[PDB]
Amino acid sequence: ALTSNASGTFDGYYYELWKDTGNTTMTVYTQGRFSCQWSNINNALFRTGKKYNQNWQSLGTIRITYSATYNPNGNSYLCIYGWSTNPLVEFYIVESWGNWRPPGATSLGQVTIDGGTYDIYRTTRVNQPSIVGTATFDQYWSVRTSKRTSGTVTVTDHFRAWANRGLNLGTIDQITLCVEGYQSSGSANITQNTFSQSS
Repeated sequence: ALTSNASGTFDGYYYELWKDTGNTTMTVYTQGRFSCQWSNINNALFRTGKKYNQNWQSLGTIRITYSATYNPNGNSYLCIYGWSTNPLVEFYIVESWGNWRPPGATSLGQVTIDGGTYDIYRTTRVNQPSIVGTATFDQYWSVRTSKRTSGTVTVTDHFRAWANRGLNLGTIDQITLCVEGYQSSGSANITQNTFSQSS
């Protein structure tokens, strides 16, 4: 299994274990499935998905049908997670979480997507880790009003919802199903992470 920062591809899916400090373990299976557990960490992320390198406006419709056994014991998120470049943006579509509903910022409004209600948020990170090294960038968020651990997320619908509220994206680097933890412990087993892209 993976226990230190690592990334790669398996069965057609990009995978990555990232953490600053702490005990982490991740096992990647076929079809984007993966298991992970963490403890004594500061910040850790476990994820599998697809890379794109394409402007979000031309991706058409991207839907992710996922299923997960999610058992955080503290601060944590189960989410769709990815990056954009030009501008550099780290984005989240939070489906479930631990003891704290993220992200601790002013809501920019609510929208209904895939049958669920989500609050939209913008946050900023100064000199933090990123896909291109230490950098300062914004984060865009869609956070469900209630927890869900299985279903379908029309990622491009969130992109549009964000765009309509002034949160602009550029070239999408990657889109993934991710389990994040913050100063907590927990375990999770992603049993389905299917991508569908049509125009």
